[PDB]
Amino acid sequence: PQITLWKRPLVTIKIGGQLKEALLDTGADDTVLEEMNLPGRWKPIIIGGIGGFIKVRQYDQILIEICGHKAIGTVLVGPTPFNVIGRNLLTQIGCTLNF
Amino acid sequence: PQITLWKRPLVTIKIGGQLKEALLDTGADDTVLEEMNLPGRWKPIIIGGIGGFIKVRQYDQILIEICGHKAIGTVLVGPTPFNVIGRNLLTQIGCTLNF
Ligand SMILES: CC(C)CN(C[C@@H](O)[C@H](Cc1ccccc1)NC(=O)O[C@H]1CO[C@H]2OCC[C@H]21)S(=O)(=O)c1ccc(N)cc1
Repeated sequence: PQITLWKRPLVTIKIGGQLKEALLDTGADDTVLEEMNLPGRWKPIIIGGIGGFIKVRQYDQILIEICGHKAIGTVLVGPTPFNVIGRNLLTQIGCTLNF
Repeated sequence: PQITLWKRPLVTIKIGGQLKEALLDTGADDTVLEEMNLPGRWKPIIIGGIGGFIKVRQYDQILIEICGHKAIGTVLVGPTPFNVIGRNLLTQIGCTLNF
């Protein structure tokens, strides 16, 4: 699908059997999601943006279905105000910016 | 132009006669730029992000030429770690996400 940016580019994602909504965020290097449980080993890491930094748990090689498109990659879990799908996963589904 | 997301979608902007590089940030409602003089009036405001909030000065109806495309809209000026072109201006140049 093509998506215009008049409204927030929100899409439905399915991860770990859960349904959620997330931003297609071209300004995000990595994918950050609200608090939730995921499988495997995770390591504590810290990410930052506008306003400061937060503490998240890094899960690697996590399967996600972003608007029906599958991708496996790193997923950070922590107190983010919004679920954002970063470039690490946007690349996997072949998303591009066009103007 | 189409733009892949394997590297940060940086583009050159011309604003107030100055040249700068900025992110095409679909996750950003509005445009936020590093400190700089913007001829005209403004009002103090506060935007929030991943890990906190910053104090920025709001300028309205500011001309920016993004990657050769002209647009006029609100531009926030403050201690942002990076210059990001938000949806308020991305819509003006007809930017879309495609996958
Ligand atoms: C909080 C988000 C929903 C929206 N943000 C834009 C987002 O793309 C920022 C834009 C951004 C980019 C670089 C530095 C600061 C902010 N990136 C970000 O927070 O990503 C973090 C997770 O992945 C990592 O990638 C870099 C930062 C980390 S934001 O910076 O807070 C923002 C909010 C409001 C406006 N008008 C403009 C920008």
